[PDB]
Amino acid sequence: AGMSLTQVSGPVYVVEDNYYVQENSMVYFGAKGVTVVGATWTPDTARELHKLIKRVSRKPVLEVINTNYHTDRAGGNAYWKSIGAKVVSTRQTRDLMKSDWAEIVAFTRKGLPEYPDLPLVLPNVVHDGDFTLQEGKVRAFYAGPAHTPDGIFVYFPDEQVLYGGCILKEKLGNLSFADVKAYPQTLERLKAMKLPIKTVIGGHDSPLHGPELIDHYEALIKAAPQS
Ligand SMILES: CC(C)OP(=O)(OC(C)C)c1ccccc1CS
Ligand SMILES: [Zn+2]
Repeated sequence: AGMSLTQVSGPVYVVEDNYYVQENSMVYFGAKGVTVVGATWTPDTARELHKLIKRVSRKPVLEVINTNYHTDRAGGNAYWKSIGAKVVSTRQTRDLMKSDWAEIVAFTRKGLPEYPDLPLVLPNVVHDGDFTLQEGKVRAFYAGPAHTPDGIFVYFPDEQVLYGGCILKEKLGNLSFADVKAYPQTLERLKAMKLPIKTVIGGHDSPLHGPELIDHYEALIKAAPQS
């Protein structure tokens, strides 16, 4: 299918969004409603994700997290706002989105001319620090710059699942916005937290991995240009 929504553990599901360049996002089915982690590429892909959600749960979509300011993590925002879901980010992500959205949409369309010229849609719930959702069962945090300056991690402690959005993946991927020397330092700050991790969900390529995806990407970026 163009998009799939599949249980990884308990209430934690992975979205494989095969539109444009494959991106993987998360959904958490909680007691009061649904939390989406990663808005998906466009308002249309967001609507496609919502369709899949409605086949699983009648509970409201409460909030959607933009794990960075880029089009693959925030492009769906217009749709999520339109259904009354909160759009959530750090302040840093929101500030970078305000200043740089036009630039990232242009960059996206250079690679994907078919991609729409999306107007800016900013988060309406902005956090100054780390934050949690779903009674502490979805835990968002900043550990430094990597693929972008602002990208955050989201950890699901009950299921021992870590999502890093665009940070963790199988191939080097986009380095155009990356802090190549800081990237492994961020990955080491992450590992030093000693979070119990059974599963890492990569944000591109095939999603399902163990904790070693962190080490895999770390080794790749330490050999990359500008390392
Ligand atoms: C700004 C966007 C999100 O990144 P991107 O230019 O998207 C291309 C146009 C598909 C891109 C390029 C190469 C590898 C991965 C990605 C996604 S992080
Ligand atoms: Zn990405």
